[PDB]
Amino acid sequence: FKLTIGMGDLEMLSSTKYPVVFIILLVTYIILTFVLLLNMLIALMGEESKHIWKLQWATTI
Amino acid sequence: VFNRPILFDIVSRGSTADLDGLLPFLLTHKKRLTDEEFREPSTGKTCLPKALLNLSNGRNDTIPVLLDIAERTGNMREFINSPFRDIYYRGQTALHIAIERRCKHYVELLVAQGADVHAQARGRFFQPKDEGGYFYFGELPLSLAACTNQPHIVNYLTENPHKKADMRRQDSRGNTVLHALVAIADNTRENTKFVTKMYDLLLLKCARLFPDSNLEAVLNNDGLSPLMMAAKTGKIGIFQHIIRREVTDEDTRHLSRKFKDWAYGPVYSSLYDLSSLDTCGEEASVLEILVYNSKIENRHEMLAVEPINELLRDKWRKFGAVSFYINVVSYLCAMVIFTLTAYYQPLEGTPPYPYRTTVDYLRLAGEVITLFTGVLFFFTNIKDLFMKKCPGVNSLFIDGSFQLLYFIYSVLVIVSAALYLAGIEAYLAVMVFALVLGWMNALYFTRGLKYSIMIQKILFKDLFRFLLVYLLFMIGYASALVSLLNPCVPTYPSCRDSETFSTFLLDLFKLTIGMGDLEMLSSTKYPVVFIILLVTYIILTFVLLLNMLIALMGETVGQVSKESKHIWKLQWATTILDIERSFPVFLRKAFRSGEMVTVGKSSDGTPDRRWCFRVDEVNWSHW
Amino acid sequence: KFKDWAYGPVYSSLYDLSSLDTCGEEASVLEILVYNSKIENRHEMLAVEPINELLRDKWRKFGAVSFYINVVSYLCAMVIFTAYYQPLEGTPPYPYRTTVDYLRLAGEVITLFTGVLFFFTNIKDLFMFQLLYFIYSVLVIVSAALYLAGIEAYLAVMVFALVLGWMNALYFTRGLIMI
Amino acid sequence: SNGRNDTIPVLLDIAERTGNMREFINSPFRDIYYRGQTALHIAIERRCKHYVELLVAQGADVHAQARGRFFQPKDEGGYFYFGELPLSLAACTNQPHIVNYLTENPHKKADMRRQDSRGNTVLHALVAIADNTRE
Ligand SMILES: N#Cc1ccc(O[C@H]2CN(S(=O)(=O)c3ccc(Cl)cn3)C[C@@]2(O)CN)cc1F
Repeated sequence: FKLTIGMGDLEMLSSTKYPVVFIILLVTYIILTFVLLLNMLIALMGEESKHIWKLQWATTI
Repeated sequence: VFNRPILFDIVSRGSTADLDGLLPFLLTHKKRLTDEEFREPSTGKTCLPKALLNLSNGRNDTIPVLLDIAERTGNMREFINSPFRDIYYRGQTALHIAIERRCKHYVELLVAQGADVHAQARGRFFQPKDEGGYFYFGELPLSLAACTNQPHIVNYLTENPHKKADMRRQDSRGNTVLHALVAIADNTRENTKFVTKMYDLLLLKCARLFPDSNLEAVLNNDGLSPLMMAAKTGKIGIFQHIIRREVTDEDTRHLSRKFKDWAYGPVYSSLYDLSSLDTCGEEASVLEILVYNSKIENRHEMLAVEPINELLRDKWRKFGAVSFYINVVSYLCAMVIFTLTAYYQPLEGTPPYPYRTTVDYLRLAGEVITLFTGVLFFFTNIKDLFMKKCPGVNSLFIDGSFQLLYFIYSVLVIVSAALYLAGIEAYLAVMVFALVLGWMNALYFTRGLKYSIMIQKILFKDLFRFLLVYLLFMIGYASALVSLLNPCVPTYPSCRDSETFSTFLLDLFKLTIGMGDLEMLSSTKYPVVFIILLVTYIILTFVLLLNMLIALMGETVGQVSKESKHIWKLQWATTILDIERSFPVFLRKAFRSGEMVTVGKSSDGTPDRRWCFRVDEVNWSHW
Repeated sequence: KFKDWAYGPVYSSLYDLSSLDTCGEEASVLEILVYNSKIENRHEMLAVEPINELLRDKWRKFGAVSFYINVVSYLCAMVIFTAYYQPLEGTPPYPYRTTVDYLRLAGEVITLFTGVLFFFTNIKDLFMFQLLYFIYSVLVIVSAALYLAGIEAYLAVMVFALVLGWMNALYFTRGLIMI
Repeated sequence: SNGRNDTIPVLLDIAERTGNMREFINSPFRDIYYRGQTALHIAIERRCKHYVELLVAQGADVHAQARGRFFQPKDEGGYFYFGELPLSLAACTNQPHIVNYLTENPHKKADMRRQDSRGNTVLHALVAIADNTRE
């Protein structure tokens, strides 16, 4: 979990018996996590052009 | 007096003046116009085709005199017949030319003596463009008239006292006139207009005469019906017109495939036929060809016709959704068992052969379930080779790449089991990779949804391609950088060893994240180029990551794209048909979509027993 | 634009190629259109009947085969470029006696042949993009000269000689979203 | 068929002779899908002016409720909803002549203010059926 932010220290890769495949399985982990986190943001925080500026503003009145 | 060049020139001139008088010379010398030493040795063509090709102003008086000469010489049966021994015109006859020049007078005149209306144009010029030709129209004079917009010529060839060409006649490939009409039609308005017009004309005319099964039901050498070949070749217009065929004539009612069950209020039902659209095994079906073997450029628009889309929806609602949910839950449970086995697998020393424990027996059960799944996937992938398979499936998004990933998972699980049984310790390393690939393959079951929008917008193939590019780039660049390190004494830090590549890649992975150390910079003996190489590596890594980021942004900003939706429908249909094909014949009969109905009557009062699919519509426009 | 033959649903035509494409003994239109031309409108011209089909026919005849042989040979040469497996210990002029030692040796020879091949190919143009291919080559010859001379500082330039080789290989997807 | 059939006048002619006129034209379909559809509903929905004219000339019934399952909106699991009154059916199916005649007729007229089984009057049915298409 700390690897996602980068706070945690990555000394665990020195313990695996197969660093050649652990590193491959960790790079894909980072890419998958970043894509999966970016998708929900672009799906929710993003969202036709003035539909929101009309409806959400008329709601306040 | 007259030689082959002389006669050919005088007949090409289109003047029946100098030729007159050859009769005594030809008859006293005992010669015939079809003699080997009298026609062209290369082509074999006679003078009559020379006159026909050199036709001017639509008429030439030399041909009547030429046929008169032929009848005096006693060669008329063989005169109007010319199996060109060229490697390009193997069978082109005088009638082929006469129809090819759009002349009604000559197409009447040549058949007025009754020569032939069934010549096979088997030459390499009259072959389909796929097989190295220029124009394919079947191999019949009637097919030639039908394929080049000659309604009057077809009508004359049908009802003529001399000799008529039966519409059921088949070419060298077994294709009939309907098959040729399908084969000529490209998806354009002006073409498809008269193609469909003359298709219906020929179907009605062949239904009137010879009151038996319609000509549309005849099969060529490989069994393809005209509708079947229309779907296979990728022709939207003819296919769509065949589906929505309605004939109001009382005699010819069995030719229709869309009925008018009940018009009740402003909701209008329809009764589409389903004889060739869905069959329970014991027949070829148009849907399986449309999904599996068809011209990919317009495979999506063909699926959006009135019966096919609702047929797929009905199959879904009936059994497809239930079977797909069962499959996905079974797959998820299997890979949950796989994850539990991988995590609880012992790792000490030799592979953990000594189970002798109920917990270890449960672990063995999980392992054997995993091996069963792997061998099942491998056998299903291999068995396809003896079935519908072998497309250009290397990056296709039509389940031709997910099958490749399943093949990889299966073969790698098998090799993991082999290494586990052979004492190789790397069985765990390969097994974890197999587990990861299986969990990513679990995205296969995202085809049952269109949340859903952002799931569909992201494509796994784009992500996997970038992932595989990035991993190879990192490994290849680390291999280059580790070369610069001076050999021996430490191994990874401040030195190089034969094993140091396994640990050096960790430094690059940490440094591209932002947690790396510049310790290896002093390791190399030549830092001046090492720093430049490291900077270039970081710049290219950032370029790759951000290029993938803009790829995602552009792919997800649109929401619904023109093509990103047709592809989803294609995968959904492929999944539905793959589920259907896994059921037995009787089970498919039980789940046969549509309802049995007697659409109408036929000869001898026999009811028309056709499976049909209702598609109701509402329209407040026509009363 | 000739009109050789025509029959209903076919209308053959015969386009001239006197100036559009000239092999050797004349100037050509397509070379000027692609190389020395106004860049802002270089795609409007390529939407004509003969030139597009001319390029497609050239591809179908030989372009696909030549490009697919070239890309595979270049990738194979890059993969062989043995840099990881160069002799760690010993003097840079390491003799070859072991059957496995000489195995790599070959690879070095074929890489040197590729380097001199591109060097001569680019020089033939200079004596009668391509800028990278020139520096793509001369570094290989320099490393080979350093290897045969005895200077230990050959590996540092040898690796960078064909690390740029991968960027050269990147030109195959763009003409030798976007990159 | 063909917009005219001569069997209906003869059937009605036999009907008055049989002495069952008030009961003969009454068909409360007991099917689960047609709970309420009568002769007037069928005649109106077929958009035939002459037959409905003749039918209401004797005034059998003009207040039947089409409470069956078929005559329900798509939400409830039906195919066509127009309310439950024959007047609502005539107004929904674009029959100004049928509504006009059914309102100002000598024999008997239907109450236009009447609510259906769901409380909707004819105007609510007209609003419910009117999708956002120009035609
Ligand atoms: N329920 C269910 C279901 C059945 C078949 C299927 O996939 C078909 C595509 N392939 S597959 O990717 O290799 C593949 C995927 C999943 C599985 Cl369990 C085995 N094989 C071959 C295939 O036609 C099967 N003969 C997908 C499903 F969801």
